[PDB]
Amino acid sequence: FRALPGPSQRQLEVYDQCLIGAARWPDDSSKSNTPENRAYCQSMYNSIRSAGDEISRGGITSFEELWGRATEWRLSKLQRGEPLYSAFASERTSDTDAVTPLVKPYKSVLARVVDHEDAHDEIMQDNLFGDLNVKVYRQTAYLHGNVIPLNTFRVATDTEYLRDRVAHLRTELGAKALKQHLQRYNPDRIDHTNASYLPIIKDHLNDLYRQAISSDLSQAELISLIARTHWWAASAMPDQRGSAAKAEFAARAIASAHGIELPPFRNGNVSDIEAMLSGEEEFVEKYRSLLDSDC
Amino acid sequence: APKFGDWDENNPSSADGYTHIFNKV
Repeated sequence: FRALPGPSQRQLEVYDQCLIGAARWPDDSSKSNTPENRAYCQSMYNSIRSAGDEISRGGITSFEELWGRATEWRLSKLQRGEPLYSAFASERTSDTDAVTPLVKPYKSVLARVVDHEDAHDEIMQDNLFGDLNVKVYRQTAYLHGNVIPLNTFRVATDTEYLRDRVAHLRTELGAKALKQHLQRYNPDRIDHTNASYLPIIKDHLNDLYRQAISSDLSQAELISLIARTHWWAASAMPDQRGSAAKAEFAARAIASAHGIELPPFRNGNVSDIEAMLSGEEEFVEKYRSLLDSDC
Repeated sequence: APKFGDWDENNPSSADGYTHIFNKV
């Protein structure tokens, strides 16, 4: 292993440091301007560079180790006694499914699914609402010659029926039983990559990382490898909570090890969602455009 | 008709907006 240049001595302006790691939703970038979010982001920026220092010296030898450093950072930002600590600390296990309902703060994703060039029209058969027309984005990967289904987005299009039907269901089963159904089976939701695929994806991420810490790549090849690493890590969503932050941390740390000071993602571009809504090569090709490289 | 997602108004059973984990069926 050959030492890399390490983090750039020319740093992002403080305004930009305070957007590293931000979720700049197009319908609500107010959170990115709060003092607590600016401090979280600047902390991520500094910790990324500290990890890049170590990568550049050969002190972080695997992607798993880099992800652990990102996880340690993310856990350190939780409040003392946070009940979500275990979830932010833990990989998803193969006995479980993972679901994010497309409710706030994810409402901007609804139109991205409905309007997606690669969306499909499907019929979702739900035990409470019955048959629902859905727009579906089926994210997939191809590794070692085989397809791997990743994240699946669904948005239900018969909204008048849904409002009337959900009102109905609530009284019979109790807000309790309807809420149980909606946490897992909300008509608009992301069903995430099966955790059974994490061993193979983790191995691939380790291979990408070893490639990406080589001293012989061009800047173009490095940025593509960083984009690919980000895509696989965010789309795999390895942990129960915090995967998006950890994936961005890792991608930026790898860049910083090479002296690249990547700017914040643009307003309106939430990187993990952009990854989950794209195929791999599509994402690699658009990655630079997602970053706010304007002067 | 309501916008997408806007069928879920004033519902005490609305889902919370983050990733949840469940045992496989």
